[PDB]
Amino acid sequence: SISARNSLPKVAYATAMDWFIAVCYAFVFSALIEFATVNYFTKRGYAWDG
Amino acid sequence: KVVFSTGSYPRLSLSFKLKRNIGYFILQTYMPSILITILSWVSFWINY
Amino acid sequence: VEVGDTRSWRLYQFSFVGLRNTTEVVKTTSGDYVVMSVYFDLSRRMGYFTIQTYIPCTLIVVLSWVSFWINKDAVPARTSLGITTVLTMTTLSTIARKSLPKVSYVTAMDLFVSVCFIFVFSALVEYGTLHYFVSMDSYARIFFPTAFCLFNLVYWVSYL
Ligand SMILES: *[C@@H]1O[C@H](CO)[C@@H](O[C@@H]2O[C@H](CO)[C@@H](O[C@@H]3O[C@H](CO)[C@@H](O)[C@H](O)[C@@H]3O)[C@H](O)[C@H]2NC(C)=O)[C@H](O)[C@H]1NC(C)=O
Repeated sequence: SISARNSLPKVAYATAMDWFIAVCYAFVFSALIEFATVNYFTKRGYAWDG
Repeated sequence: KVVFSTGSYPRLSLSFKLKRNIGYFILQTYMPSILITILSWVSFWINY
Repeated sequence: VEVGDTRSWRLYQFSFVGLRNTTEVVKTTSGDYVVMSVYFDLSRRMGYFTIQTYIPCTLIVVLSWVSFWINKDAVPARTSLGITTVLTMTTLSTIARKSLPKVSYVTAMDLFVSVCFIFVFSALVEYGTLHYFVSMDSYARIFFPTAFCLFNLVYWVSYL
């Protein structure tokens, strides 16, 4: 998001590339919240073995 | 007066004694380095 | 003074508010001269830095606050989250300073960066203190989002 904006001038509105990067950031952050909920609902701390 | 090989020439010189301001560097180099060396001392309290 | 359409103007982050013309007599070594001045009132628009440094840093310090939802026995996970947050807070402090010139005094953007940095550093030392105690997580689970929420009401009202 930083290295995509510097090719543009310092305009005061959001372009379509910014609206792509924002939604992609929302999905990545939602994957983080997904892991947060999964880790909160984790009981035993070991894993599994054959 | 300065002296060259062609003769002696008059000279005026205007000079300034600039002093650098410490405030920018003390928050963008010195303080990050101090806090980063603070962060390394967190390791000494963690279990081995 | 005749301005134009005020839209072909390449003023991007600013916006011409108005103009005022004045005249005065200055005194120099040679003599007194009539000086004519035109003042151009320009007011800035932050929409650019919101996506440059504000939102970006706010989402990093939101990612700082999810460490509390991770269990206390997962030590390398939470310390990896901590070290990544603090190194990227330093990185975003460095990057946002490139747009600013080399001035000595502090700005409101630098004050926001410093408040976010001390917030994430407080989060890391709180997790560290919890780890040394078990060898208050829920207590922070409310306090650390709320302290930034009251800060943003303090920060934006006082500067706007
Ligand atoms: C910045 O640097 C310059 C150059 O180093 C400094 O200029 C120097 O100033 C001193 C005194 O102001 C000069 O000394 C003079 O020497 C003559 C010799 O006959 C003497 O008659 C005078 O009474 C005086 O003592 C020195 O010559 C001069 N350097 C040069 C190369 O001309 C300057 O002071 C420094 N600081 C500032 C704030 O500019």
